[PDB]
Amino acid sequence: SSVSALKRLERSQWTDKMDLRFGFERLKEPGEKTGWLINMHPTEILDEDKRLGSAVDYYFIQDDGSRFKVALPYKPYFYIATRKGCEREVSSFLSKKFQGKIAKVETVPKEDLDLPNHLVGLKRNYIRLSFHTVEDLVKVRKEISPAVKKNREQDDQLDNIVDMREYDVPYHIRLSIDLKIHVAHWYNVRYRGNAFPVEITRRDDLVERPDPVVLAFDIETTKLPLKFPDAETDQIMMISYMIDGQGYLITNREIVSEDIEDFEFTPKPEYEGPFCVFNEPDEAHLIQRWFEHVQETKPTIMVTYNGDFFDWPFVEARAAVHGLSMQQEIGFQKDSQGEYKAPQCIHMDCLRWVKRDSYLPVGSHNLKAAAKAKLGYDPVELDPEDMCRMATEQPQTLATYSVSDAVATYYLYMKYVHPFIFALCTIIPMEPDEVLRKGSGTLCEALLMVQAFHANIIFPNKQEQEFNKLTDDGHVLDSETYVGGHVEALESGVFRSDIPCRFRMNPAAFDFLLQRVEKTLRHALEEEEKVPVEQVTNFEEVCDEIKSKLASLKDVPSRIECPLIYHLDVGAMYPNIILTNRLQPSAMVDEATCAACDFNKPGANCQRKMAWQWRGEFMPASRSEYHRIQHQLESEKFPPLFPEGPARAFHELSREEQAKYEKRRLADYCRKAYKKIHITKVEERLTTICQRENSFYVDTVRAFRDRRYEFKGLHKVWKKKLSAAVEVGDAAEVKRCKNMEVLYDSLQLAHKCILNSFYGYVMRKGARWYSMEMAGIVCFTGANIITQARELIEQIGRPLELDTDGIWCVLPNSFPENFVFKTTNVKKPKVTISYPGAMLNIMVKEGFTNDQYQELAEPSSLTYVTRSENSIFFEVDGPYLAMILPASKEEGKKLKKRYAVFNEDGSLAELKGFEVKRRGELQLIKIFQSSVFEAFLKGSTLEEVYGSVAKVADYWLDVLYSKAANMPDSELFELISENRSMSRKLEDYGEQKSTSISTAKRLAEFLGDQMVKDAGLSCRYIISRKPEGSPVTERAIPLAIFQAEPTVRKHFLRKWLKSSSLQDFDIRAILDWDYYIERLGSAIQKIITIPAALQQVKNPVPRVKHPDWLHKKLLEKN
DNA sequence: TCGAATCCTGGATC
DNA sequence: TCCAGGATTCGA
Ligand code: SF4
Repeated sequence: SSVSALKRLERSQWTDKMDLRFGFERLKEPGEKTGWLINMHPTEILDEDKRLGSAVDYYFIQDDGSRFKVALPYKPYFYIATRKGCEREVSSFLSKKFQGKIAKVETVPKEDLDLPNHLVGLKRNYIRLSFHTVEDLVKVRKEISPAVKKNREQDDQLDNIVDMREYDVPYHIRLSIDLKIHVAHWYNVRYRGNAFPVEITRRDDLVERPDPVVLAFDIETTKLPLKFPDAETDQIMMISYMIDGQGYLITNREIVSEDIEDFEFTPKPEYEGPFCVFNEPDEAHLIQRWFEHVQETKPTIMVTYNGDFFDWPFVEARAAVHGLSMQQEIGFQKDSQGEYKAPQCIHMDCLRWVKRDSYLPVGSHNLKAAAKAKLGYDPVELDPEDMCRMATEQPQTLATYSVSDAVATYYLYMKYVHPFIFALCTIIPMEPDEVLRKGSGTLCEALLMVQAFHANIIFPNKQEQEFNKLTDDGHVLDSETYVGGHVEALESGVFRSDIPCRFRMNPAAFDFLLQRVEKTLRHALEEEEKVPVEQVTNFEEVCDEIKSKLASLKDVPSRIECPLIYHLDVGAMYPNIILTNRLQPSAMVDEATCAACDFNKPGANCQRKMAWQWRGEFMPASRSEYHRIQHQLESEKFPPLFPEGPARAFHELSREEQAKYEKRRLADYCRKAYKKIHITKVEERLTTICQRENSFYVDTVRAFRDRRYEFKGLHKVWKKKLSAAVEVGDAAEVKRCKNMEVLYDSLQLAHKCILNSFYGYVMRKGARWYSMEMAGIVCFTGANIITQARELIEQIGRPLELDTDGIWCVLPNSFPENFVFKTTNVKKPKVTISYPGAMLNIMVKEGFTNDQYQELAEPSSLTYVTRSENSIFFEVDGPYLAMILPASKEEGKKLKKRYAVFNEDGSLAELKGFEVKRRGELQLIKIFQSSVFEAFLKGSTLEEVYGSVAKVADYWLDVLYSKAANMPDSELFELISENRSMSRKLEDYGEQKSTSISTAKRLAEFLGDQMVKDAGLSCRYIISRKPEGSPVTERAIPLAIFQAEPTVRKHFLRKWLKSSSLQDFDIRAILDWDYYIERLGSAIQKIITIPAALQQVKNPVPRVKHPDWLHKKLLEKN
């Protein structure tokens, strides 16, 4: 171990060497300094006693370019419980047993959560242990844990030690929790000298923030035609990097036909950067010149795009050929988890953020689309085939293409990413790297621990999953879940602000509105506005108008009228529900606990109970039969992980094989023994939610809720101040106000994201605070509110669409919608209020409001308040110009969200369900889809809308029948092809056949075994016809064949069809034309014809026929 | 002959 | 990280 420690000291020395190369010279001198706490790492440090001890390492940057590092020693600890009266004796045992291997032992009382008679104020002991090094702590934990395990199986001296807690918190987190240290604040640090620890203090009077230098790059390489490049055999053609707004380019003049002149490029005036070209006589000197320039630049942050698959692996695999090592020059390296990470600068990557937090629709994640959407311009693309040749004949064009991804990457990172990561990281104590890479699961627990810590609460141990949980009746379960909410389209069609439609409204329904109007408007003012009604100058006038309009509604219960459209949305419903009932993961107490809580006395108001729906899924085997098969397994013998190891009795096996062996044998038992093997069961359970557990969780959510609204307020203020800076045009003020605006914008979004995360954690597998019932109560009662709204709205008018958290609906144009009250209050003389909002925000109030909120008055008194609180509110979006909602071809099928809607300005304001296509898609259908939406804006009434549609939709179906011979021949390939690409290598597929596999086979005879010989394949193909009735999987032929030499093309065409005598050989004859007509027929069916028939319009295309079921229904009804 | 139940493999921006 | 889509098997 001493040699291992010496190796760790060598690692330390090497890291100090690199930090010196990057100017992160350690602090040595007594004094105080101020700086920005950019990054931190763990490292172990030798003390003045020459004992190696664990430490953490903090990196700072000044307001100038100077930089420094400081290190803190701090001994980790973990807790063990005890049986009664053991603590002193057990302490003497441990200190005898582990002398020199534990540093200190201590007795501390703590707030348990599960201790009976909890809230009277009792608490239990724990023992704290302290260690010099994490190695020794690990080794002692490995020794200790089995002795607890044996006791839990029962549930010398070690038999008395019962439990242990917080044994697995990452060490570099621990410090930040204990010392309140957090990143991207300003800090002030003083070093007294080695006789003292460093003293470190947070600032909060400084808000202006420094700017780190930022660099990004991209790399362009050779490849061989029709395969992926080889890390060992391909070579580099050009490399380009953008830094602080200046572009640099380098290129391989041994490959490029001519050297490149320095030039300039800008897609939009925002994106300023020009470029400059270095040039070199050989490839190796490219990489040497790169590493020299980056060493001289010594930049702190380094942004790439998808740094896993390609770039760093490539530059590494072509370092060794010339004896280079970036792991010496820059000091980057791979790590056990697979990614690249480095001692002193942090590798950062937009793609993780795009995946995790963009909310862009699926399949738009491809770089060009994401850039276009966020940055608002179209970057241009060349086919990766053509680019390799183009190098030979027009270099300037290739350089002008390749440069673009530098600019796009740099500005994407700066404008969107860089405000977000640090701002969010101001709240949550991890490193800027982990918070970007981590999922939203672990992150929220990494916050929540802070609160649990300062409340002095001992953490629970991880909720490791059980195996084959037995049911209450003794059935073997396989799974459990809460019954979800659902989404469906209630009806389908097209709707517009200006085309007549029909309604029936129940004539008695409006009565239940008109008899409550005044109260409702009172609530609408007093609940939301909080302006006293005594300020209102015209309260009666508007109510009298509304009454008259509701009377006009009652006068004609069924009507022909133009429709409105609105979207009703319960913004952030789930957090509000959690705030509304005092749900806490600790507080869903069982009933048995109320056998002991001294507060459970007659007149107790504190019990509150709610119901949720649970799903079982279980096999039919009875409890005695599982034991009967166990008594068969008791005889059996199994091979261990290596058959060279001794064969194991069932006693010796690990659980993860036992469980599968018994489960499969019980399954094969049932498969014969019972007629059906899985039972699915729904059951309704009633749970009690303890109203008086410690409040810290809800107080956390409340704090975040209110802070978000404060920051949105300040963001609005600063956006106004920015508008004033734009008017004044003073660059200094523009700089200041824009930097404030972006700061608040980022911090506001960050709080939104974390607040949405607060729901998703509590269901996650293995989470520390886990409880199925937290999903149950909140989800079910949430869906229950939607049913109330649906039941209310369907009497007034048809609901079109029913979201997870909202509704789309029509209302009749005559229905009252929006009003202005007038008042004396100079703060707000007149106020606008929307009538559906008032209706919903009163209807929810009567049922949902909570009568049972409680809160503690004085810890020593145990006097408690009673209170009521509510925070569900509906919100109204609309109107919208037009809406389209397609329907699936099948009889009565259910759906998933698919719709579109349009703004009055003609923008496609929202769409959903029209995915960007997984696995690739034909171009023709793509153009058809985007084209047809253009038609719907035109037309007078129902017939004329389709009169517009048909005179565009016909245009393609004519082209396919005609073959449009006038069209240039290459465009058909552009118009019909598929680019489906595959990842395995041919022999990985085995004895199998598929369009891809058959393509892989047929292609090879063009050029040989090379394309099978190495991994992955990419191709383009079309469907052949003449071998009719063999399925399409066999009929595909690769496009490449057309380009081949005429006699070879003849030979293979005469082979691949089994065609004996063919004389005509061109795509016009050979295409399986009408297969693509079927592709068209199966599109145009679902978007147009079915909708048109569903609302009784003539079949809008003679060429296509209704699916037979629809025809038989339509003929029966007419 | 016709309808329902069960077990299986793939998905990642490429 | 499990949902969705097709093929196989059993009942009437
Ligand atoms: S229901 Fe009442 S008595 Fe029972 S644990 Fe909760 S607060 Fe205590």
